[PDB]
Amino acid sequence: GTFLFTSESVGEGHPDKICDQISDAVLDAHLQQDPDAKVACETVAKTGMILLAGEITSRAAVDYQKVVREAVKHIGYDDSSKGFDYKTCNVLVALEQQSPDIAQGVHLDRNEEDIGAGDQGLMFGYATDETEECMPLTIVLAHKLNAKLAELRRNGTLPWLRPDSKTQVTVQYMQDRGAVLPIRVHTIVISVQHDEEVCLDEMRDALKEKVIKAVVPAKYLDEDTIYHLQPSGRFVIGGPQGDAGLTGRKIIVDTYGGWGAHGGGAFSGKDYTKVDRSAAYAARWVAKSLVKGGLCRRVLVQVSYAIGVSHPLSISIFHYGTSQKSERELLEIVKKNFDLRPGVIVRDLDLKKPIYQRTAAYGHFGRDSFPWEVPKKLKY
Amino acid sequence: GTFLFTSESVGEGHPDKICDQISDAVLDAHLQQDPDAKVACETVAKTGMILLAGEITSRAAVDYQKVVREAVKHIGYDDSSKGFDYKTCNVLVALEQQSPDIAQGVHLDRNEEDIGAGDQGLMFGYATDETEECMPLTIVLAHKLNAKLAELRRNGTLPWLRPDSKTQVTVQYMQDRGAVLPIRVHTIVISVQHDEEVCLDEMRDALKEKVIKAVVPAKYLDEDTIYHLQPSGRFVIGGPQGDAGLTGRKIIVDTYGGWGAHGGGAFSGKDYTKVDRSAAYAARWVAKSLVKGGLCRRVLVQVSYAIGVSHPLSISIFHYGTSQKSERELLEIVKKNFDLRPGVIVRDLDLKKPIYQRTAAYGHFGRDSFPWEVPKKLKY
Ligand SMILES: C[S@@+](CC[C@H](N)C(=O)[O-])C[C@H]1O[C@@H](n2cnc3c(N)ncnc32)[C@H](O)[C@@H]1O
Ligand SMILES: C[S@@+](CC[C@H](N)C(=O)[O-])C[C@H]1O[C@@H](n2cnc3c(N)ncnc32)[C@H](O)[C@@H]1O
Ligand SMILES: COc1nc(-c2ccccc2)c2cc(Cl)ccc2n1
Ligand SMILES: COc1nc(-c2ccccc2)c2cc(Cl)ccc2n1
Repeated sequence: GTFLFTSESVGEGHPDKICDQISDAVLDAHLQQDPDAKVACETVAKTGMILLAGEITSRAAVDYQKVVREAVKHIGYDDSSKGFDYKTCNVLVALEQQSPDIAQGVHLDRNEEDIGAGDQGLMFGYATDETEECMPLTIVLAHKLNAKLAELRRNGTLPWLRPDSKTQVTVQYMQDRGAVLPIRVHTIVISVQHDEEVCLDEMRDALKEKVIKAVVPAKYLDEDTIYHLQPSGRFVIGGPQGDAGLTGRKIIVDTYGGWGAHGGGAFSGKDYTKVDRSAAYAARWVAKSLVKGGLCRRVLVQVSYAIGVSHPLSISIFHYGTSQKSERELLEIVKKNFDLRPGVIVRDLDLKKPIYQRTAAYGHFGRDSFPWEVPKKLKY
Repeated sequence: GTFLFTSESVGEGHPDKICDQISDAVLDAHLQQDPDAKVACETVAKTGMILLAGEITSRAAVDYQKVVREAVKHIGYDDSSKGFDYKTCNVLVALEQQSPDIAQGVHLDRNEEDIGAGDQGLMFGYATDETEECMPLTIVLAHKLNAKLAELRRNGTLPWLRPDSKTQVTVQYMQDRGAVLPIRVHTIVISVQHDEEVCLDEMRDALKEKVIKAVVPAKYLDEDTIYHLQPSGRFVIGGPQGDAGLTGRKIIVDTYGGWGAHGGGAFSGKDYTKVDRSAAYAARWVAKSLVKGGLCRRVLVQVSYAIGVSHPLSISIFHYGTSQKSERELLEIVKKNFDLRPGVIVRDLDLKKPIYQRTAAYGHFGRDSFPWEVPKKLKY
């Protein structure tokens, strides 16, 4: 009855994640001045370049050069020896106003509660009781391994570390009446960019002793656990120099690590009218509310929208057999407790607040008691 | 016991899909001259611009301006009245060689069968017996609605159509011992870019009569079916002018429309050593082989890799309760029948062949008897 499952995460300096953080730094800069800014900011990163491309209609006066460079500085790319430098990189801007055809069909002359979805699409929310934060253990451990690397880099413990990293965790689970129970860690992968001076054996020993052992409980690790530490053997070239990054290329890292489902929409660089983000956050909120409310142990929620229409086109619930209530009954509880119009979600989840850059690394879910992580008390 | 499920698709002129097709046109151009080209081509599209960013090491001599412009011409953006023109757009190239650190860790001095995975990651394959092509009905119908729009545009039936479109289909299903049975179409959305002269009522009537009725069997449509046709009310501005596109931003449209699972990796612009593509194609091949082989009615396959390591780190099978065999037994059949090393998948699926641009619109699965769509006869 056991099986393996794998999830990955990436560090703050992974080039796709750099793009997500810059896109959300731009969004936050606009929201600080104009809470009703319409933002759809994509970022591309390659050797020496940050390009912003997209559509913004806002009353804010934003200094893109400063916002971009400050986000790159925060990540840690501050010298050409690291392959990228916020002080000296090229920042190119190809931003236009939001299409007037979209604006007229979505929000112009609309009451805020009755604003239309900013696009069509489908979105999922997921929650599992296998961890207190209601997230899959595989993804939680993968994120914590990247956060540990960043901590040891920033505190000077492992000064050879650079910001670009990837991790991957394979857990052996037991099936339990639809719920899943973690047994042990089967395999861990860590790849991290490093300086030219450190040797492979020093890195592998540090990754095991100072990173894995500092994150993964010893009860999950045994003589059979497989470790792939710096498996490529050399990772000096990294960040955008090693691989082009784009916003919205880590959507599974951002969500549930392969568990649940995904509707395809990226989160970063988008204001609340883009249901790709707001409805995915609301769906997580619903799923977590169902699990923390004791209605099920594991649950998947789907919602969908049409551009210009406020109410969802569909809502579906899948409880994996982990509820005594039928899926039809859970759907009725959801419909009685939640209003998934984007103009209502914005109020419930305070989505005009400029906290988005905080979401753009280490996953959008299962952390920091964001509004979508605080369960709603259900009435039924 | 019924539920709703929604999937979407996009047209050839949707800006993200333009990027996927250009990335795969570049890949195919290199493979035509150098079957061992190492390609990681990302494309960005915004008003008047195609930018190529990424890493290519190849012996081919490729004219990027010609390859890009020919792909845009094929899509149909050939005049400034349509918002984009292959003849006059800007084509910018920011392509470098593949990182030597990656090359040495993945393929340099390696026997082809024993080449390492080009990155870490997780990938899923999925198959369902609900259609002959073993794909979810929601996604099949959504893709066919975009293909119909392109057909009617190209044959001059609806000369007001432009290349950028999106569709979305909600189906009401019945649960059947883990398998799913389509009952009826609950909701359809169609949004398509159009000329300045056609009125909304003419478009809505044509979308219902000439598009939906030409694609969706009447048995699925009834008096209760909801139609959202041109729901924004106006879609003259479109293509990259309306919304920035990027490669690998339609990964759910490319795969299973929300069904199954996704590991996060994009397909387009990558050669076979990038397991994001080759292992996802092999996982589809495994899943389809299990369903067509009569071992299950519905199945999800996960595989994962570490950069530089040839064999998968994990393989998992989930049959939704649709097999008499346990998941452990199906996993043993898979392990006896398939070799999921990338240097073996390349041979089985003929992945050096330049057919990739054909995959980059209307989904990578369930069409045209590509090698990953031809089931393997299983021995057990
Ligand atoms: C391996 S690269 C992707 C493939 C690459 N575009 C190519 O040209 O082959 C993907 C991610 O892996 C990481 N990476 C880059 N260079 C690496 C190296 N030498 N060893 C391990 N991981 C590396 C970085 O996080 C990078 O964004
Ligand atoms: C609605 S746009 C995304 C949001 C946009 N970036 C913004 O600035 O609000 C996403 C996709 O919807 C389609 N689209 C663009 N303009 C549209 C319109 N006026 N009505 C309906 N769909 C539209 C195109 O396929 C486009 O790529
Ligand atoms: C026990 O639940 C469960 N769920 C899944 C699952 C994961 C993601 C999306 C949908 C289902 C699963 C997947 C594999 Cl490959 C193997 C065993 C599994 N067991
Ligand atoms: C009967 O199978 C099934 N599967 C799913 C499912 C879809 C994608 C990924 C994993 C599971 C499902 C999802 C919803 Cl929201 C509602 C009912 C459902 N029924």
